[PDB]
Amino acid sequence: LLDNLRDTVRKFLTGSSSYDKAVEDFIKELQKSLISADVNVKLVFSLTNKIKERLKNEKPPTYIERREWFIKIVYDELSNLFGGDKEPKVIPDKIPYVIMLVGVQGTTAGKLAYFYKKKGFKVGLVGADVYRPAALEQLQQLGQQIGVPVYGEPGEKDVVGIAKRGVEKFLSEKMEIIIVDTAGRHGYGEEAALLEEMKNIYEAIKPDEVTLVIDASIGQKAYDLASKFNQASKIGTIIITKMDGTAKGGGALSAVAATGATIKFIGTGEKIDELEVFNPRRFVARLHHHH
Repeated sequence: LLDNLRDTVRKFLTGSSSYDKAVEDFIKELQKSLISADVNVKLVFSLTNKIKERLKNEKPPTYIERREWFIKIVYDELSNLFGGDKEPKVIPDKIPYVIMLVGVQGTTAGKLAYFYKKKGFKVGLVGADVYRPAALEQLQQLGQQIGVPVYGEPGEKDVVGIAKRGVEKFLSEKMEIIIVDTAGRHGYGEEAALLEEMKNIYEAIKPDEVTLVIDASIGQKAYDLASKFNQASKIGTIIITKMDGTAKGGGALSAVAATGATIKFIGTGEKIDELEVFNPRRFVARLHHHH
């Protein structure tokens, strides 16, 4: 989406036709690209109308070209569409810190532990995603690869029992950050039951933070789950993964941003270090035409 917007911006800036037509052409392409990115049409409509409004009430400051000013407003609103200028708190000031990852069926846990280990923390991983049999093995592999301890119980399906014993074990070893990987028995469209199912695990572990992992490929359909999730607790955060393996990342981000939830990290690639702290302003700044 942003890479495509980059070319649209370029065509706009290289003053080809009349200003008015240039703007019209640009807005149509923006609308089309956003639609293609699975952004809710209502959000697309509101975004372009807000851009057009600001453009009529805010003349360019002196010395600033009209076309440069237009784009500046476009970048500002794109950032807003994704949540606005906001830098999340990624370094906990409470040790030990227990993070419970949750989400629908279908690396993030390993990436998160890697992120914190690189920051100098003593991390412990708990593999409590029993539904997926390969999950535990995979986790143990990531853990071995990054030098982070992984607790797990082969064949065990009592997710709550695993999480409790795992957290208890790491708390005893005086780990600083403990990440519990869990999944869920439901998918998108069954949010009510999904969240319900989360409660039991949460009560047994009493995590300091609950992080809902969302695959960017779900696009705008992530709205319902994110909305109910964020209202469900005061300690909830979200991670959007596989942003590069889909064209619907814009829809997922905008859908989640529409709930006001805190998107702390975004998963870019499949590599262990491909997890970045997310800030809509910085996310949108990557494609600025002046660098």
